[PDB]
Amino acid sequence: MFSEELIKENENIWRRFLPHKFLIEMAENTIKKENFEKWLVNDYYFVKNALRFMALLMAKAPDDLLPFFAESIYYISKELEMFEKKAQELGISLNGEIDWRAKSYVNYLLSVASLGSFLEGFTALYCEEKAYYEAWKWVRENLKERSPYQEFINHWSSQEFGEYVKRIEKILNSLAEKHGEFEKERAREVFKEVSKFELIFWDIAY
Amino acid sequence: MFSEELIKENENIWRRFLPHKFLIEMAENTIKKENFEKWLVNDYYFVKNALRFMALLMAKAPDDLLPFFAESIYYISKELEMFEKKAQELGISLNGEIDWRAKSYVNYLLSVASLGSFLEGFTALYCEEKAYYEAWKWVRENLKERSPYQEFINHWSSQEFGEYVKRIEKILNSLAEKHGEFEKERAREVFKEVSKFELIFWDIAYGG
Amino acid sequence: MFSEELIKENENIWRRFLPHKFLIEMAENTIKKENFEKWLVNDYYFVKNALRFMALLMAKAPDDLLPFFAESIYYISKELEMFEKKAQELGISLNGEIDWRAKSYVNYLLSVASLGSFLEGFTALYCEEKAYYEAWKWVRENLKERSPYQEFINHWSSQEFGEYVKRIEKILNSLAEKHGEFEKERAREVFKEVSKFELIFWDIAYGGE
Amino acid sequence: MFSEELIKENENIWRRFLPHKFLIEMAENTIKKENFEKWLVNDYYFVKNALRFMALLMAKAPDDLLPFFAESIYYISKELEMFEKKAQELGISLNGEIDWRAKSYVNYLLSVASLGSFLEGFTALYCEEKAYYEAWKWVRENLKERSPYQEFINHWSSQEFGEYVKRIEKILNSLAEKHGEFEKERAREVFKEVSKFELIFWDIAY
Ligand SMILES: Cc1ncc(COP(=O)(O)O)c(N)n1
Repeated sequence: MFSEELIKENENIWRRFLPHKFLIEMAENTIKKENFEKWLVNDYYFVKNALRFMALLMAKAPDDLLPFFAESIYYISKELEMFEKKAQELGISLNGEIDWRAKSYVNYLLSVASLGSFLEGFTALYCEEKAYYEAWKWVRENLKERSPYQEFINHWSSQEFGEYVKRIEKILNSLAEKHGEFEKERAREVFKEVSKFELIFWDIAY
Repeated sequence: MFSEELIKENENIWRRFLPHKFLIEMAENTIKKENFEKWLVNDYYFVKNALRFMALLMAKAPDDLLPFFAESIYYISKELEMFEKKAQELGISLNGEIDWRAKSYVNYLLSVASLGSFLEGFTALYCEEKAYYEAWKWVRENLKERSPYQEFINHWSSQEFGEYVKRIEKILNSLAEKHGEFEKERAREVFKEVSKFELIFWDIAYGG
Repeated sequence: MFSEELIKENENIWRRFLPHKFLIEMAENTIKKENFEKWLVNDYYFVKNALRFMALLMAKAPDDLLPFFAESIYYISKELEMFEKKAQELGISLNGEIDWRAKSYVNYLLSVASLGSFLEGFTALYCEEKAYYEAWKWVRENLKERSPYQEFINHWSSQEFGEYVKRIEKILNSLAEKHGEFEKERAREVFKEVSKFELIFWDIAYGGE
Repeated sequence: MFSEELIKENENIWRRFLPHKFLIEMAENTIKKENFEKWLVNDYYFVKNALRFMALLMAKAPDDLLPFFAESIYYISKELEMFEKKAQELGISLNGEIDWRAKSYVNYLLSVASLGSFLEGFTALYCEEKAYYEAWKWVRENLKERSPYQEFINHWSSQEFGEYVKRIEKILNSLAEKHGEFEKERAREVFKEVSKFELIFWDIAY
């Protein structure tokens, strides 16, 4: 099972954001304002490009995955609304300055979808989604008080998002099955890289 | 208004499918099961790739259009279920051999979305959606009795799809306004080429 | 050996253009001016886009192939001048209407290069180059007398072009050996489809009948 | 004239690398071997990808620009040999770890060629080439003694490279002329972005 494998050889990296400083704070609501606001504007920018990334994947996707991508893009597209509501909730501007670490991650994703194989691309989608599910699972299971950000915690840790993640995992495993060792390694490498980007992204807040 | 200039200039091509023989038979219920089947199999293929085309445009689209694309692709994807459900009811396979004209049209849209400007791609989208809205509207306006294919007639001629087309139209006209002659002429040419594809597609039903 | 496999399973289609009506006429010099002109205008369009197709592959290619693609694109781009020279000498225009079969072949290649795997793309490249190498080689070998289009016959049948084809073959075979059968089948399909396009392209010269 | 306009709105960014600390050390022969080696490994990676960037542009290029792209890609590909021989001589490995700012500049370029318009992409080509032409031309106009890296200084400050830049500039100016103010400003933004990337790349060496 490709998915299990990907997680193992990178458990080392994942262990670093499970939990990360930002999540510990989130859970114990020690987490400061200036920090959340920074994460918000940057992740908002990521989500927008993650939608372009998904749309590029859909264009190269097998016929039988088309319904999946259309539903998934529409589903992920709602996250935008969430970010723009919580921004009119905090009187904060999203059209602000974007951190370099974020553009780096965005551009890497776009390049993979554009020039990489479909496996590498779907592999990156699994990584990124499964990374937020776990990180946010941790925040949920380790929550103390009330977080003025419960909406975000409720979305990425929800059974619904977990089902979405499981659906991706199942598709990924089937794809990998019919692919050789060479192509798998390329995808393994993409997963490693996206794992690093996930870890680095959390530092943007500070 | 760019959308109207596009329509005016390709009027003689559009008049050819408004109505096309296939539409006359749909409206008079004289359509042979054999011809519908061929159109169904080939159009299903087209719909699948039209979604890929849209996904390609989405990735190159301006930030303010991302919501429109996510919604439109989700909306258009429902057509797949419509085709599949209708195929179960008729015991028809959608895995058949695809006509050269269909593959040609598909590969052209894909190339436009991949290598062309966003204006060219969005213009192709408008042409292809507006074309079906007009074609199926004609069918609903001339339908003699209720058709065994009413589901398709209703979907492409509905107020909902009409609003979708209008939404595309508004965006297209705004985009065109901030572009120059050179770029517009490229789009005009794409609109012309897609128009011929739309006209030629109707003939697939009578292939073989 | 993937390359030989590809050829073996499509030998029926290739036989149809080895030789095709157009090649027999080139070889016997029975080729009418009008037929050559139509082929010229359309192949010139194909070559331009074949360059774009190769550039798309280059962008997706492994580091160790960058030099090959740089050299090949430069080499193949020379063909443009070859078409342009010949067109000047014949007082013929290359700005005319392009045949539907040609656009269809071009658009398929660009779709494979953009949305397909690198393997499928490179397989399409091999097929297209290998097809022309064989066709023009047939022409050089059945040429009764010297042709007014010797330039084209020589370029595609030359030892230099054959080396270029052999170089693509060696790269392809080696790329295939590290892929599975699912992905190989995808490429097999592309090779078949490109083969049909090659066979059909020759008919363009007689279009407008 | 588009080119002049691009250079004038980013003039303050350009002055930071005209000269940058790296160029000053190159000119005064005070540059340390560790810093040159890092720049070499990282730029080699950039050159390989710049080639993929150029090929992507070629795929979208107007018919009358195909000759130019074929020649330019061939011309620029020679740089790989230049880097490879220097690395042979220094007993240095090119297969090392590449800085993130480099991969980021690379991925930004790939995204622009993939998803952007042809003008945006060609505006990026001009910026990147023109930036090295001026950077290396500065080093040359300020050289104290003949440098051990004189070969790099000469290739990018050469008449041949300058003619290559001028050829790009002329094509860019014609293109911009037939484009309406909207896609122009889009390209202006890209120029600004590549400018910033050119400036950051010089820091990699340290
Ligand atoms: C960081 C950087 N920016 C620009 C260039 C020049 O481009 P080229 O070697 O591709 O002509 C370069 N070599 N490195």
